[PDB]
Amino acid sequence: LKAWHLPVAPFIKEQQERLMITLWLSGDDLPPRVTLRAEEDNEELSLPMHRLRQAPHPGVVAWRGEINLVNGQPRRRYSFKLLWADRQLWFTPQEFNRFPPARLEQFAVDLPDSGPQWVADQVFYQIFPDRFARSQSRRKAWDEPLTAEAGGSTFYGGDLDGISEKLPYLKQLGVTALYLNPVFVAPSVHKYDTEDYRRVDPQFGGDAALLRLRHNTQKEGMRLILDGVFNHSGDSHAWFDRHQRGSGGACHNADSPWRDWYNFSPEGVAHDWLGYASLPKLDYRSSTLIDEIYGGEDSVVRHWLKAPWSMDGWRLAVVHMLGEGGGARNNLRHIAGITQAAKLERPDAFVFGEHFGDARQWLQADVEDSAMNYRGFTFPLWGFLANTDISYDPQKIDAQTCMAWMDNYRAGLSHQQQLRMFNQLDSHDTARFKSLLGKDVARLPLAVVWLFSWPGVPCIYYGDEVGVDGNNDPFCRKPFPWDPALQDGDLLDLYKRMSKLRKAHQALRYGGCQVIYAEDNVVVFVRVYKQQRVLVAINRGEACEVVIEDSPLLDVNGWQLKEGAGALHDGVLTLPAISASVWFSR
Amino acid sequence: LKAWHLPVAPFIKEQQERLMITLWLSGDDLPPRVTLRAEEDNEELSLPMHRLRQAPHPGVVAWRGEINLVNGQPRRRYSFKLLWADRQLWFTPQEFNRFPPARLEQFAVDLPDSGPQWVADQVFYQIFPDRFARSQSRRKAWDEPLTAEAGGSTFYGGDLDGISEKLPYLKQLGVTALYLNPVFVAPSVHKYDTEDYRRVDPQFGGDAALLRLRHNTQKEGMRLILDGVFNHSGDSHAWFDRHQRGSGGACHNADSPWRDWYNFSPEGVAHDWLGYASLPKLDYRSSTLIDEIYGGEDSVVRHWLKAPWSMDGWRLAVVHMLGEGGGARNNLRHIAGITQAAKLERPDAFVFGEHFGDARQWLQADVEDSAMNYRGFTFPLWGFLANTDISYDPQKIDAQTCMAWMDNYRAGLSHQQQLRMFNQLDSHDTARFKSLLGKDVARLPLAVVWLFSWPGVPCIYYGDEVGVDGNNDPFCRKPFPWDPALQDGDLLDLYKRMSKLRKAHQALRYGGCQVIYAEDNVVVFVRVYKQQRVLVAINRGEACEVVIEDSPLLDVNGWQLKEGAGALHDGVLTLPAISASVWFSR
Ligand SMILES: C[C@H]1O[C@H](O)[C@H](O)[C@@H](O)[C@H]1N[C@H]1C=C(CO)[C@@H](O)[C@H](O)[C@H]1O
Ligand SMILES: C[C@H]1O[C@H](O)[C@H](O)[C@@H](O)[C@H]1N[C@H]1C=C(CO)[C@@H](O)[C@H](O)[C@H]1O
Repeated sequence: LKAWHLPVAPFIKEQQERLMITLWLSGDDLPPRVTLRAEEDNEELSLPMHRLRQAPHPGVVAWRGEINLVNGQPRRRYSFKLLWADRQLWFTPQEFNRFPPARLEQFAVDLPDSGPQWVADQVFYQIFPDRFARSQSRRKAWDEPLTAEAGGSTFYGGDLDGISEKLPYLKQLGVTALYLNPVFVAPSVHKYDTEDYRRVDPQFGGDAALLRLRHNTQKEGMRLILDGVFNHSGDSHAWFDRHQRGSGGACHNADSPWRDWYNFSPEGVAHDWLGYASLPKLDYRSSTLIDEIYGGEDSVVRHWLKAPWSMDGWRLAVVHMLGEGGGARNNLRHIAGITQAAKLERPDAFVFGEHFGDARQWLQADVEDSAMNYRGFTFPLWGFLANTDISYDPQKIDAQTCMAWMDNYRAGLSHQQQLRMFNQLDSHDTARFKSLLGKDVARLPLAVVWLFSWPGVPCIYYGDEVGVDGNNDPFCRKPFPWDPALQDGDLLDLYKRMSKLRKAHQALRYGGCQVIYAEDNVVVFVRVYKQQRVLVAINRGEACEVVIEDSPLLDVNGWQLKEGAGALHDGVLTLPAISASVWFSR
Repeated sequence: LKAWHLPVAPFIKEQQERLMITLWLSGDDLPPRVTLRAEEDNEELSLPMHRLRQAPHPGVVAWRGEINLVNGQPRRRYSFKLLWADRQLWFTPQEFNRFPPARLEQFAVDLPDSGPQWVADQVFYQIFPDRFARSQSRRKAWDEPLTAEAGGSTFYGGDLDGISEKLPYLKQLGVTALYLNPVFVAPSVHKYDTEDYRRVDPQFGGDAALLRLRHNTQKEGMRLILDGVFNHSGDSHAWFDRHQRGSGGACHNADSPWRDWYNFSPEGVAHDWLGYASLPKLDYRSSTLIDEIYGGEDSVVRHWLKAPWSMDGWRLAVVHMLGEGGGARNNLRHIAGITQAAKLERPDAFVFGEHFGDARQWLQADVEDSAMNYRGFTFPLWGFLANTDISYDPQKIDAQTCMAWMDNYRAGLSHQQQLRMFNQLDSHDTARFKSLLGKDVARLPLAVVWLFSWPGVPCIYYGDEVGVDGNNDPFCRKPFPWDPALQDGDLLDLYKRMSKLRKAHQALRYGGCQVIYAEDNVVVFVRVYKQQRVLVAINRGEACEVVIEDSPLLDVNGWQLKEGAGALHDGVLTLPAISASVWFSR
C-alpha cells in the first residue's frame, strides 16, 4: 500500500470558497472508501471522498474531497482515513498511522494566509554589526586575533554605513533581506544589554546611519529586520539604572517610576536572564510596561515599524522566557501581543522568535510568524553531518533518524509556516558550523545546498559564505575577511549559485517537501509545486549507488542537473562521495 | 539496554525546594554519563546526574539529579539524555528516542499543584436527569420503549429529588461525585437549548430541588458538577428570543440589548452549533457577554459556584468551539477565562471540557483542568475491545497499537493532569458500550476493570452498572431499570468491587502507570506509588500464557490477587479467556 499527498498543488486547489483535496493511492488492496478528516472551528469533520475516473499517474488511484472555506478559522488541518470492511488506516505528514494522528500533527494549509507572504521569496543574511564592515569615513584593529578576554568589551569598529557600503557585495551574493543584531544604545559590543530602546548606538553610526541603511536597502529592494530584546533590559537603562548614574532607577529607588517593571526578591536581588546581573528581567504584569513595549501606539515594537524607520519586522530575543513575575508566566499572551502590535503598525510585518528549543507550542498557537529553526533544521544537520548537537555532546544519527527528526518537527506546522521558518547553519550564539565539521569539513557544501532547498527561508550568518570559522561565542564573531586571499572563493560561488537556483524555481520557495530516500549516509527529497519538481540528493559518505523506486512524484518529462556531480538514470542515483546534487524537472 | 522512570515515588522526591529525580538503567553497555534535561521558564537546562552507590533492585543502576524549584513555572518537564563517547539516546514517556522528544511530550510533574486535588479520589457518576429516577411525590411512562420519534420532546419524568432519594444506592455503588446533564430552564428534555442560565427547570423540581440535592450530597460527602453550556444558547432564550414570545430579542430586533451577543450573516442567518438553528452561537467578542458568562462577580460561571449553590465545578459543553465572530476565534483565552473565574469563586473548583477530539492543545496550555477523555481512553477501548470508533467505522487494532495510542496521548500530560482525566466507556452522546461490543459482550467486564485502574478519574454513565444498552442518542438515554429483575446484578457487583479496590489502594488514585506487556490480545500494566504496586492483566481473547520478563518495577514481596481468575507464578501469567485480573502487591 502506498499513499502520496502534499499541502500544495497538484494535490490541493482552491475554487469558489472550497478547498479541493486530492489523495494518491497505489497498491494491491486499496480501500473502497476514504474519509477526509477535516476540521471546522476545532470540530472534527468526516468528509466523503470519491475516486477520480482518470488516474493521475500510472498505477495511482486519486481520491478527492472538499473543505468548505466560508466558515471556520484560517488554518485548515486535515488527514486521510482509509476504510476497509474490517479496519482503517490513517495517512499523515508522517506516513501511515495505525491509530489517529495528533490534531496538531496533520496536514495544514492557512486559507486565508494572513502571514508575511514575502518571507518565502527572501535570502536572509545576519550581520553582527561590530564585526561586518567599517564605513569609509569612521578598540582592536581588524586583523587582530579574537581572544577569550573581555569578549563583551572588544570593539572592531564595524558600523551601519559599512553595511550600506557593502550592499553591492550582498546583492551579488543573492541576499534580499538583512537581520541585524541589536543596534540600540547599549554598553556592550553585542548590545543585548539595552540602555535606550529609542536611539541607535552612536558606535554603529547613530540614528542617521540606520536611516541611511533603511533608505539604501529600500532602494535595493532589500528587507530589514531588527533584533528586539524585550525579555530583559540592560542594568544601565534609565528604568533600572544600577550604577545610580542618573535618577529614578528601579534598582535603588523603592519609589522609582519603573519599580514595578522589574521583580525583586525578599533579598533585594532582581530576577535576570539566567543569572546575568547585567540583564534584569522585565515584569509584564505591569500595565505601563506592556503599553511601552507593545501596547501603545508609539510603543517600542511599533515605533521602529512606522515612518521614518519603516522596518520590516522583529527578531524576538529570548522570546520563550518573556513574561510576568520574574519568569515565563503568561508568555504566550505577551508574545501574541507583541506580534499583534507589529501587524497593526505594518500588516506584512515579519515577527520570528529565537527558539533554541522546541518552538511548536508557540507556533501552533500562532503567537509569532516563525522561529529561528534550531530544533527543526540546525541541530538535525549538526547531528547528521557534524556528529554534534546544542550542547556539543557526541551525536550518531543516520539519515533515517535525521529525516524522522526533521519531518516530525514540521508536521506540527502548516505549509505556510514551514515556508517561512528561519533556517541557518549557525549564528552568533553557536560555534561556526565549518569548525564543528572538524575533520569532515568537506561536508560543508552539502549543508549549503541543504540550507537553500529545505522548506523555510535561508539565513546566511555573515562570513559563512567565504569560509570563516571559530568556536562558540566569543570566537564565532570574527571580523569578516574582506581580503579575497583570506576568502574561500569556491564556497562563495556555491552560495551565489544556490540563491540563484532559489530565485529561479517556484518549488524551492513555495513547494511541498517529500522525503523519498533516507538510509545511512544518503538523504533524497523532492520539492513539489504544481508541475515543477526539484530533486535533491545528499550523500555524507563515500561514493554509492541508490535505487529510487518508481514514484508518481518523480514521473516527469526529464531531469536537468543544476548543481553537484550526481547522476540519475533509470531509477539509479550515482552519487559521488560527500556530494549534494540538485535536479530541476524538464 | 533498559530504563525505567515514572513521574512519582519512588522515582521523584521533593526536598528543601528541590525535586530529586531518579532514573533506573540496566544492561550491558550503560552510559558513563546521563544528563537530566529539565526546563526553567521554558529554557532547556542540562542538569548533571550521578550514579547512586546502592543498586535499587538487582541488576539496576540508578542515576539521580535535581531540579531547583524556587524559580520557574509550576509544571516541571524533564527527560533523560544518556551519553556515551560517540552517541546519545533519550529516555521519554514513550521509551527510548533516537532524536530529541517534543518538549510537550516529556515527563512532567506540577509543583506546586494548583489543580483540584480531590478529583483523583473520586468515583464519578453521570446522570441524565429525565431518565434516572422519579421522586416519590412528583410524557411517557417509565416502561414505555424508547423510540426514534421526537427524541428531544419525550419526557419520562426523572427529577433531582429522585437523585437525592437514590443517594443510598449511589453510596453503595461506591459513587463519590455526580456529574449532571443540564438542569437549567430549557424547552427540550436534554436541555442543552438553554433558555435561562439563572433558574433550574421546574420539570426537574426547580431551584428548591437542586438546593436539596446540593445539601444532600454535601451531607453524604459527595461532589456535584453541573453541565455548563456556554458556546451557544437556545433560540428561546430572552437574549435571542426567536419566537418573539417576549421583547428585546437579538433575533428580530436590530436594536436588541443583546444584538452583539450573536453573529448574523449578510443574509440574516445567525451562526449556530453545527447547523442547529435552535442553538445560536454566542459572540465572545462582546465585552458585555464576557462579563455575564464569566467576567463579572455574579457571572453565570461564578454564580452556581458561590453560596447557596456551592457547586464543585463545571463540565464545559462544546468547550473547543466557544469563541468570537461565529467560530472558535480566541478559543483558548475564553476557556482560560472561564476556568480562571471559576477558581476565583472556588479555588478547588473542577473545570473539565467536553473533547470528542484531541484535547492536548487545551490541556498543554492549562486552560482547563481536564477533559472528557474520549480520545485518550474511550476510543482506544472501543477499538481494542469492540472493533469500532467515534464514527462507528470498523477498527482492527491489537494491544501494541492500543497501548501505543493510550500512552502517546498521556505523554502530552503531566502526572497530575493524567490523574484527573475524566474517563468513561460511553456517555449520553455515544451508543452504549455494551451494545457496541455486539457479539463480544463478554468483554464488558474487562472494560470495567480497565476503567477503574487506568490513570484518571472514572465516571459511570447512569445505568451502565446494571447492564442497560442501546444505540446512539436517542437510544442511549433509556430510563434506568430500578427492577432488580431487569438488572445485571453480577455487573453491578463488579462495579462495587472495583470502586472498593480504588478507595483501598493509593496506586490506583495517585500512581504512575507503566505498560509492561502489550501484544495481540493481552495488555498488562502496573500502577506504581511509593512501595505499592497494582498489576492489571487484560486478555480479550482465548486462554493463554504470557511470560513477563523480570522487571524491577515488579520486584515485590509478593502478589495478592484481588479480582479476576488470572494466576501469576514464576514470571508466567496464566490468563483465562476474556479476562481481567488485578493483583495488589504484598
Ligand atoms: C541576551 C542573550 O539572548 C539573546 O537572544 C542573544 O541572541 C544572545 O546572543 C544572548 N547573549 C547576549 C548576552 C550575553 C550574556 O552575558 C553574552 O554572553 C552574549 O555574548 C551576548 O550576545
Ligand atoms: C449541545 C450538544 O453538545 C453538548 O456538549 C452535549 O454533550 C451534546 O449532547 C449535544 N447535543 C444536544 C443538542 C442536540 C442538537 O440538536 C441534540 O441532538 C442532543 O440530543 C442533545 O443532547
